[PDB]
Amino acid sequence: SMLDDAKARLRKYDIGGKYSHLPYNKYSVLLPLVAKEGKLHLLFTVRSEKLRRAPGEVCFPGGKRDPTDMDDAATALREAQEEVGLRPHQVEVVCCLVPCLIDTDTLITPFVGLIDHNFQAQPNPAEVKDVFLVPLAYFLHPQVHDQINHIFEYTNPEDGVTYQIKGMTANLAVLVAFIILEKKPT
Ligand SMILES: O=C(Cc1ccc(F)cc1F)Nc1cccnc1
Ligand SMILES: O=C(Cc1ccc(F)cc1F)Nc1cccnc1
Repeated sequence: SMLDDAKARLRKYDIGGKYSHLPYNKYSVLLPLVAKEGKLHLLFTVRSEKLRRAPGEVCFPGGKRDPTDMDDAATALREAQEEVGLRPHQVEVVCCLVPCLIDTDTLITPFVGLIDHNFQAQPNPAEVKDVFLVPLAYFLHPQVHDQINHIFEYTNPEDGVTYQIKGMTANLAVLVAFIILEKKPT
């Protein structure tokens, strides 16, 4: 099946807890996969304009590890719940992808999660201005704009709204699309 095939592909790239004890400032993100209309999608947030870091930017749910978290996956799930109302029973964490090093002292660990089909996002407006889906296949043929760094522009056909996706968030989206969609019979 589509979902069994996606999880099987993802597991091959799982680094697990290999880098998780290193003494960094630690953040986790959840890359949330949603199956709709017979295709996989990624769920993104638009950060509230109120926030200190990166107001109004597109990013995956996530945040800084805190002492309550049993592990890095728990960080991702806790933050996703706070930001978009995703409950732990509504997500199956499939793997941990390559972590992202930033600022010399920070490690961001991405987890891919399969999201229940009955989840409906409840954006927490103190943190999130918007939540939207992009089909995973978009990231194989994105609409690229150079600002010199590459920015993806995605227009939602349901409403005509255009979102800009860039940086780590864009990079991770492409990685997940490659992992799941490469080398597939039609
Ligand atoms: O903050 C994140 C994830 C993240 C992205 C880059 C980063 F460097 C660290 C991180 F935790 N996600 C979020 C937070 C608040 C509202 N909507 C999304
Ligand atoms: O789908 C959306 C936003 C949206 C809803 C209708 C629409 F017409 C356009 C849109 F961008 N959000 C979401 C939330 C939870 C799970 N899966 C998708």
